Amino acid sequence: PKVSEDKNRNYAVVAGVVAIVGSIGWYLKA
Amino acid sequence: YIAVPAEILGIILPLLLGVAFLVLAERKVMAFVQRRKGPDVVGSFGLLQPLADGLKLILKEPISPSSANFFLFRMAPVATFMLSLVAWAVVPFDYGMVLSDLNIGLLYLFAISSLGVYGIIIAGRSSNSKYAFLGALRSAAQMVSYEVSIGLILITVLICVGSCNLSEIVMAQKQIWFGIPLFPVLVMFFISCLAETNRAPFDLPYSSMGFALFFLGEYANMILMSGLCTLFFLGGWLPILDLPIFKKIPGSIWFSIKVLFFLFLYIWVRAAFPRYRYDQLMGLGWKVFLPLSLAWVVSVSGLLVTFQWLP
Amino acid sequence: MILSVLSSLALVSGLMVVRAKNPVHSVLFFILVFCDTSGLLLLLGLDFFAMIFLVVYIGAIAVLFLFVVMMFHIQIALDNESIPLLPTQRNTTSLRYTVYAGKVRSWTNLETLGNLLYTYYFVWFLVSSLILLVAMIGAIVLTMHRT
Amino acid sequence: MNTDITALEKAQYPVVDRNPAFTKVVGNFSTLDYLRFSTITGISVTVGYLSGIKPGIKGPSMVTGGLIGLMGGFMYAYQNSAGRLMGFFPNDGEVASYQKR
Amino acid sequence: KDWNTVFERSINTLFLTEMVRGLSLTLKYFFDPKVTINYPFEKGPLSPRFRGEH
Amino acid sequence: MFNLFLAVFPEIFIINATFILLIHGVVFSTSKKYDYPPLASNVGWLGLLSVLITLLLLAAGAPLLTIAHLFWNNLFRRDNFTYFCQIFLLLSTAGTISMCFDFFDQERFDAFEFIVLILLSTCGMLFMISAYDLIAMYLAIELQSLCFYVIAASKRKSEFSTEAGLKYLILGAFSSGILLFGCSMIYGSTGATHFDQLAKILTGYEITGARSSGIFMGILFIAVGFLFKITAVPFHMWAPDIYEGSPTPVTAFLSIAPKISIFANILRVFIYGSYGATLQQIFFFCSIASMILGALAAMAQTKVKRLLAYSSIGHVGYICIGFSCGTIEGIQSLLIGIFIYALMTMDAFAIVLALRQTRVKYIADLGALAKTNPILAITFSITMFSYAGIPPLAGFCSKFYLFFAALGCGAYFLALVGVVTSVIGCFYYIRLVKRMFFDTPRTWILYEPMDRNKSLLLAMTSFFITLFLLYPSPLFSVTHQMALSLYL
Amino acid sequence: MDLIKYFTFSMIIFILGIWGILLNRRNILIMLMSIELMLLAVNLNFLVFSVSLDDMMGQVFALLVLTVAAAESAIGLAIFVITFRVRGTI
Amino acid sequence: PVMEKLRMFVAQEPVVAASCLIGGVGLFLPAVVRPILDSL
Amino acid sequence: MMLEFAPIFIYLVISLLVSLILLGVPFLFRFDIRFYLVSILFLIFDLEVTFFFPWAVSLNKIDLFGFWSMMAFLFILTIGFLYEWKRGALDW
Amino acid sequence: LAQIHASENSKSFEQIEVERALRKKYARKDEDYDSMLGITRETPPELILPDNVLPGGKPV
Ligand SMILES: CCCCC/C=C/C/C=C\C/C=C/C/C=C/CCCC(=O)O[C@H](COC(=O)CCCCCCCCCCCCCCCCC)COP(=O)(O)O[C@H]1[C@H](O)[C@H](O)[C@@H](O)[C@H](O)[C@H]1O
Ligand SMILES: CCCCCCCCCCCCCCCCCC(=O)O[C@@H](COC(=O)CCCCCCCCCCCCCCC)COP(=O)(O)OCC[N+](C)(C)C
Ligand SMILES: CCCCCCCCCCCCCCCCCCCC(=O)O[C@H](COC(=O)CCCCCCCCCCCCCC)COP(=O)(O)OCCN
Repeated sequence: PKVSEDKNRNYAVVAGVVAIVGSIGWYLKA
Repeated sequence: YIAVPAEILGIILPLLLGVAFLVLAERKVMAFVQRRKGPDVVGSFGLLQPLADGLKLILKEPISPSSANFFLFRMAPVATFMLSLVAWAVVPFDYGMVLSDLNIGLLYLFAISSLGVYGIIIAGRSSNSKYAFLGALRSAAQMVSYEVSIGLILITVLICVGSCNLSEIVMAQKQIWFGIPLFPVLVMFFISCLAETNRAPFDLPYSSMGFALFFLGEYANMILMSGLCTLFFLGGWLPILDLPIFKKIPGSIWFSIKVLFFLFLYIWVRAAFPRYRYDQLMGLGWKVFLPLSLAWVVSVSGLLVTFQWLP
Repeated sequence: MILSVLSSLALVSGLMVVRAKNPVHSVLFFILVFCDTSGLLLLLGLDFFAMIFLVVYIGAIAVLFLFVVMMFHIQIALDNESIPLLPTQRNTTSLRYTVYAGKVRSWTNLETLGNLLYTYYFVWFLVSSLILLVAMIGAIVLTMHRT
Repeated sequence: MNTDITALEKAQYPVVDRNPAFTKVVGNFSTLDYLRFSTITGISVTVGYLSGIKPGIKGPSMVTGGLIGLMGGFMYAYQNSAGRLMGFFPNDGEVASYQKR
Repeated sequence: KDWNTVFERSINTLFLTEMVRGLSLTLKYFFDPKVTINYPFEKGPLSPRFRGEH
Repeated sequence: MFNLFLAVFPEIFIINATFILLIHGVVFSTSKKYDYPPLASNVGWLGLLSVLITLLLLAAGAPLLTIAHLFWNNLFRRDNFTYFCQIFLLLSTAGTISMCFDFFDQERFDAFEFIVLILLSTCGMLFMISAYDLIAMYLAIELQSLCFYVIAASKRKSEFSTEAGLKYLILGAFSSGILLFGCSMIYGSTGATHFDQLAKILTGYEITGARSSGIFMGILFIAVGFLFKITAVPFHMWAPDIYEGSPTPVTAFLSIAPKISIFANILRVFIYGSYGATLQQIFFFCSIASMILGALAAMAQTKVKRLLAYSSIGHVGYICIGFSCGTIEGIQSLLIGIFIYALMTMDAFAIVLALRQTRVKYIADLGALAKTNPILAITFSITMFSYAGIPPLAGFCSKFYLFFAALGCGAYFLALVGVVTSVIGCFYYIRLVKRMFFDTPRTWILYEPMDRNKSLLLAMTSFFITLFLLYPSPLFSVTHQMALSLYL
Repeated sequence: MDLIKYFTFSMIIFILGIWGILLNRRNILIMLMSIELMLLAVNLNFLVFSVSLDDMMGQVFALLVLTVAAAESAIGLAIFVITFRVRGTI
Repeated sequence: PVMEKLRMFVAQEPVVAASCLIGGVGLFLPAVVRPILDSL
Repeated sequence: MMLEFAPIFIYLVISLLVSLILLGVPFLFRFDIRFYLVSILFLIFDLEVTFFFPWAVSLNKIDLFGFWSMMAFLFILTIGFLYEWKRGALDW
Repeated sequence: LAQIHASENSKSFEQIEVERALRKKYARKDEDYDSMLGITRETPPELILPDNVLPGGKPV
């Protein structure tokens, strides 16, 4: 059972991770 | 300058005679379509029937239904007669055969058509019958909903001309008639004129001269819309596109011939198809013609602008 | 002459509008007011604006007011800026200078308006569009009862 | 139609290519511009997903928020890049790249 | 279904192709002999068994 | 060509976001798969996100607001005053949207068009502040007026909402007609509608030789219409009724957002319309009457919303004190008062909406609030004292600096009226504080806990109100910068 | 003199609209017809001034005020219709 | 997908699809074709 | 330029006279809300067609800017019309 | 009265979550918006008690 099934929820997780990483880079690169 | 009333009489009286003979022509063409003959006993070929009808409705000793204000009821047919005839002052029949050559003629026609809603509304309320009132309200809503599409089609035509002068719209079709490129626009305009006049599948519906004036106004509207259909798309008075040897025929004859063709289309369409329902009239007129008219405006304007083919 | 009567009838119609017992008669005189105003505009040479007044005022708003009144209840109810010129035109009419340079290519009131309505002042055009959209949206939300 | 790109307040940084084209501004995007673009898009997508759970539409709200964030982030990045090219923002790298051109 | 079928039935919806087929029939009946009779002059056919005036 | 539109990205973004939200709501509200979801909170959250993103677009692009100024000259003028006014307006709109979230759930207001109309009104006000012409000013005024007319009568089944909507409609249309007649008489006398032209043509002839009747009457009519818009007496014909009958989340927005933009218009009219200090007298009388009537009318109020409406009228008069004295310090006092009043009003309306979940209508209803919720009572008392103007709080700074501006111009009569009105105001503001803490009602009303958005809004605004005096420098600096930029 | 007559006519229309607003406080339809009379008078002033000064800034604004007047009519009649349903009277 | 949702929309909404198509053509000509001809 | 409306006015007068003559010829011897929505839509689209009137005639002077301004105007009203559509205001 | 308690105390985890979601969804109502949309939201049978335990047997 090592698979997350909800495709929509997975995309939300990816978007949240991308938002956090981009915010960290924005606060660092500028 | 005292000859202007002569011109107005010469454009008004033959219009009434043509309306009467148009009623006769409808009752004859439907009879021929359905494998019979129309009125034939009265005249040599029934040509005297409208005169007999007129003398009948004149000589009826009728009573006035004074169970109302008696003013709005009596003037509503007069108002719709006003509006039906006043639109003929700008329609040109040949090069210089127009009573009033406005430079805003297309917009004046749009205004006159939009102001025709009041007569039926006033007649509907003035009659104490609530059911006639509701029917008049429905007819007014239908006329409004299709006048919108008529205006949009007018925009489609006006884009290619660049002027609101009716006599210049015809001269703009010297190369080719606008009915050839914009054939779907022509079909939509004809159908909208069918729905505007409360006629054809779009025709959901007191005594003596009030009903006579309403009847005459409706048939004058039919003639005027046939004239507009041949005026914007069929080249008006311009001859046939090819074979220029028959040029001895006056231009006023070609306009008449095309108007008669469109009147035959009115009679044909009403004879050949059943009636629509009100819940389908509004749905059709708001969901099939408004989007299509808007899309055609957009397409024509975009194509003319792109290749710099504008007037 | 034509101005005086076409203004007097409009004043009487407006007075009857603001002092009408039956609202249907008020709507009718309301229509007559704009019927006279269209002629007054025609006297100014603004042919387009008079026609639009016929189309908009007594073609859409007046019809809407008539719909509301009818089907619903029909219930009961000078010397400072521009000093005027005195009538001395026997010699003034002869003193009319006409410049043909402005007549060789003359624009109609319609194309004169459309020359700058859509290019040099297009933001106001879009703001009016937004106002129309607001009216469209607000008509439904206030008055809508399906099934 | 006659147009003028001059601004009331003069640019306080070196100006290169005073009236840049859309393609040239888009091709001037830096790492920071992509970072802020992605940050705005991801924030909008997350907000759309979280807000649409109660009505029951996660995917549709996700896509609507994604469109809003995409448009907003792209216009923000375009604004920054155009300002850098036009001299209204510190164009430390733009002048370095375009001096050797 | 097929794209060809969708295109074919969408064209017929828009081009009114099932109403032209009725207009053609009505027009073809327009140019045809009539079957009406001049009652005062010619009468309709009857039978020797006809039951009329006593 | 595309770079000429760098000056309108904040408006383009908000317009397109409103369109996308409208499409999303209309498509998914009338859906069968999701069983007609009530997606008002979804649209509200996405609209708040759109407001924040256009705030980021507008604030970051500060050097680019003057771009293509010649091309946009006839349409709008963007400068430092417009920049800060628009940022403040967006912040207020975001705060109102944040407050109105709990209204959509507990009361079950499922209409998503509320947020769309709020966003469209926001667009109208953005175009209003940067408007630099009579035409654009009137168009933006009408846009926001209709957006408010529609949402004032949102509660269709409510008796008060429909009547309030009708009254607001009639009053606003009459005021717009008066304003338009004034604009027409100005145009017919000077031949110009742009503010630059209308300032150049009026700055010379300061009624030195004769009084131009047309210009004077047009200026007076515009002033009268604007005074109707802000509801300064005797032009408050139906303002308390409109405030009471309107929905509370709606009433919160009309009490803050329209005033900022209308005051921006009045300032950009004073930059040219100072025709022999004619408006200074009108605003003098209006401010005196507004202070007096608000003070004398809010004492005879037993309902919370009518008292808030009369407080708004009184604070409008206090702000118009700054209009009466035409000076850089006067305008600075005016803007500081606007900012502080907007923040206090947002605080008070968030508190009211917190108690609105339990149907609060009278002041006596909030009687035992100091026992059931002993921190909400403290916050409400802080807001009331800030309204009163007690020195330690932030509401005292605005009244102080307004009185200073009034005394600078030499209008000693304004100072006495302001002092007496302040005494009366503090009396009926501490009257409310008496009810919460000192009275012991026989029957208590228990209110349900508030939500997170309003909780943080209350916390931030209450920390601002109490601790503003310690660090007030940035507000004074930005206000002085704004006041000077009105001319240079 | 013609500008004086046009301005006097428009001013009288404006005054009649204001009177209808004030006098007919009981009725609602008249309180919308009066607003429309006011807007009509203002549009007439703008058009007359544009013709008198030979300037196109009055015609553009009259055309733009047409939209505002029509939208106000629509919203007003919708509000009146919903108002009658609730309280059952005018 | 796209080739199925588009088919379903076109089949049950022929007039809307046709209007959208002709409007899209009329917007595509002055957006993609006019600049191309501007080079020539 | 505007001399061509006097024939129309005399035409109106004579049409009135002939209508009165025709009238004198025989003398010698609940509420539905959709009716409001249709009127609202008509008002909006009548204003739209009114705005088309200057654009179509002056489409030769303006070029690729007035066209796109009209296109944005149409896009806004088309979003409004789509809202009218899905909300069921176009049904009966 | 024992029957409703027995039917409530024996539910599974999956049924409890569904009933909680339904109870939250129908806790508050908005008749005006439903009338605007032409729909009529009705309480699901899982949130309806038998009429024989009501104070007087209320059918509506
Ligand atoms: C002891 C020393 C350390 C001590 C410090 C430890 C630190 C631990 C490391 C990271 C902490 C991360 C904090 C970030 C937290 C963010 C808030 C959590 C957001 C969240 O609900 O999750 C996802 C949502 O998805 C996103 O829409 C947005 C979610 C995107 C963000 C999730 C990505 C998390 C990955 C973090 C990287 C992990 C890398 C490894 C970390 C472990 C180290 C080995 C689950 O959705 P869902 O539909 O099933 O359910 C949610 C949820 O139940 C509630 O929000 C609502 O009640 C419900 O309506 C629904 O929204
Ligand atoms: C391009 C210009 C703008 C065009 C639109 C303008 C008008 C705005 C209209 C916005 C409202 C409509 C938005 C599209 C609605 C359709 C959403 C969609 O396509 O996704 C679907 C399905 O499609 C998907 O596969 C999910 C797509 C969402 C994830 C996509 C990644 C996030 C993209 C956001 C950022 C990019 C912007 C969008 C792409 C341009 C929804 O998923 P569900 O039906 O809930 O999943 C079914 C399973 N279950 C029922 C159990 C829940
Ligand atoms: C020389 C003279 C020639 C003749 C001139 C006169 C022409 C008319 C002659 C008579 C024609 C028949 C008239 C019948 C009258 C009633 C017909 C109305 C029926 C109708 O409205 O059809 C609708 C759809 O079809 C429609 O939409 C119909 C309008 C379609 C217009 C054509 C648009 C085609 C666009 C193609 C563009 C391609 C070229 C440019 C690239 C409803 O039908 P429904 O029930 O299915 O409801 C659609 C739901 N979805």
